[PDB]
Amino acid sequence: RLEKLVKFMDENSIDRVFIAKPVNVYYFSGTSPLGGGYIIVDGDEATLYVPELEYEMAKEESKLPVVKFKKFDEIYEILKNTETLGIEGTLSYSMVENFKEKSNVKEFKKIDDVIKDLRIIKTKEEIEIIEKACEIADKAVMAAIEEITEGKREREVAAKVEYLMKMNGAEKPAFDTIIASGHRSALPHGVASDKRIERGDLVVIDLGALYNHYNSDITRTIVAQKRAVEAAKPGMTAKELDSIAREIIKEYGYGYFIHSLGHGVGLEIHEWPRIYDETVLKEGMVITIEPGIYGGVRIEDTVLITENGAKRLTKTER
Amino acid sequence: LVKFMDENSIDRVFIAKPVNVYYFSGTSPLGGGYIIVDGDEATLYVPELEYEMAKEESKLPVVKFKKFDEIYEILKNTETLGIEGTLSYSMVENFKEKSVKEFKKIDDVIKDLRIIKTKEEIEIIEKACEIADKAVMAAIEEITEGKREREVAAKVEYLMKMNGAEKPAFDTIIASGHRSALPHGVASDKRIERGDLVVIDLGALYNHYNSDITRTIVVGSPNEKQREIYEIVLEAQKRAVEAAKPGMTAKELDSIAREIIKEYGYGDYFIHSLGHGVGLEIHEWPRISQYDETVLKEGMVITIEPGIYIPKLGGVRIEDTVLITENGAKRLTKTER
Ligand SMILES: [Zn+2]
Ligand SMILES: [Zn+2]
Ligand SMILES: [Zn+2]
Ligand SMILES: [Zn+2]
Repeated sequence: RLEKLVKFMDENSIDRVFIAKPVNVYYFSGTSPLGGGYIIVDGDEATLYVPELEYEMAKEESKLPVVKFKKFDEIYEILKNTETLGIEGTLSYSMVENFKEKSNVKEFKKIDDVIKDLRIIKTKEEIEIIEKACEIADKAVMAAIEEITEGKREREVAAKVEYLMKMNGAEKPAFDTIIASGHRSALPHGVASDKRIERGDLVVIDLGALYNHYNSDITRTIVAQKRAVEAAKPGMTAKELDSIAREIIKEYGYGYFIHSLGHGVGLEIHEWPRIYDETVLKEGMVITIEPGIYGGVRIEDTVLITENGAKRLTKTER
Repeated sequence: LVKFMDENSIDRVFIAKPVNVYYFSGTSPLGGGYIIVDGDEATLYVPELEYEMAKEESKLPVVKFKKFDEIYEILKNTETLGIEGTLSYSMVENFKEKSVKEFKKIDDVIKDLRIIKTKEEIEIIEKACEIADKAVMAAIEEITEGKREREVAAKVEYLMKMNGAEKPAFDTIIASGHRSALPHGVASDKRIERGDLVVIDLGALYNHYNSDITRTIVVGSPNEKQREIYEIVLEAQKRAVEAAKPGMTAKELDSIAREIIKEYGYGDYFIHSLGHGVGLEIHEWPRISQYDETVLKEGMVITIEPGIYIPKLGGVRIEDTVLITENGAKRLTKTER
């Protein structure tokens, strides 16, 4: 929503805004050019700037007016003498310095707050896409379980599962597929390796699908989470949600629960909010719920916050 | 880097980009590795649960942290902090508030080091290119009428991983028909039709190093214009590869291919640079373009990839990964053009 961006620009005294992060360029333009895409909001509205190699593709996809540049150096001329330039916190130091030296920009203000507030609430159209990515992720996890046998390498299972996801319409995996067996299960971010699975080992299967620009996330462990999903009644804070699962684990005597309970999922695999965080959970928010004890066990579902509750978008047996 | 720091009055350096962390430490921590150079001594900082693995592999002293916010304390009151140009605005502002009175770029020395590949580096790129070669051959054999572009990409990416690659170097391009007119036409749901030009652009990431190859085919027999454009791109590509040598600038190399395509009347349709550097990243220094004048030197690894793109009709691109040797250039990708 560009209307909310302009409204943010108005009450923070920002003249022009520059957006360069591919995910945010998509969110506001409807297209994401691989070789570079850049939005400038000049007061009232926005336009998409692309290199000539991306012009044709951006033209058929963008809801915004598209103009091509031969040199990136052209953008410094259009933003010349901007008093306050609204930028993403992720914008590189190089680019900031270039705006100061070549465009004579006088001050910079972080536009992160409005992008966070916009992207944190997913529309019905966004939820439909995420549900489809979750369906692909469901199929992939089931395929992984059927493929895990004696002597099989973690990476080989990962490859077949990622092949399955793409054959089912996913652009690519949402992240490096985690398949961790034996002592590797004790590691949370244990990306699949050359190590061979033996009988009696705990195999943590963690994967996601990127489908039509939206992500999914699922973890199953083969050889506490239910209560957290059941408790998420909007109006609740993110910390209070984390408290539920962490309390059960602490009550059993494993309070090993080293990472957070979850994270937001959308155009990126890890986004707002985190489940230290005290954001008020609202309907339309798409989050992850993943408790773990580290031997290693992790159970994770992508969950949608609905009116008076939360529902699982990933549907695989726990 | 230490020499750069002393010359530019840089008290401490902070390196955060994973590829640069790997380049200086010899290890790539799965969570978040960070290098802090204090004068003459470089130290690798890793999350507590990545300490063991980092200690086994790193060529630098390793110190663990529980939280990232500990880094702000270790760079307590450094006047001038040397940073990468890729470092985010948020992080620079964090160093201002939590820790720093001045910031200076260290990009020049990183570029100067990484642009020249060691013999060990070229060996890994060679294997990456062999995998990519096998993938493009598989792609060509896989492409038939009615096949979804994405399905072709799925198969060849699977084959790459089975051949030892960590993952594809970038999102595989299988661009057919009207899609071949788009240089970055990542494989889509589009079904390949008879008479389609099909651009196959892929690469492998193998043991931290990248490869890059493009081949173009026609489904069925090529028509007059398809053959016409193809031969011009082929000529441009061949003549550039033969001309690439030390002493020559990137601009001069780009010009070799650009002048040929312009000669045939397709100058307006060669809508990108001739190529780019390849190493720890798929796109690296130098850029082989009219705007880049870096002198090519021995040990540089670049691509040479001219193209002609006519919208709604299609396009042709042919790309090789090429090493700059003592007296010329050596093709690292070997499949027929
Ligand atoms: Zn996960
Ligand atoms: Zn997750
Ligand atoms: Zn290339
Ligand atoms: Zn390529």
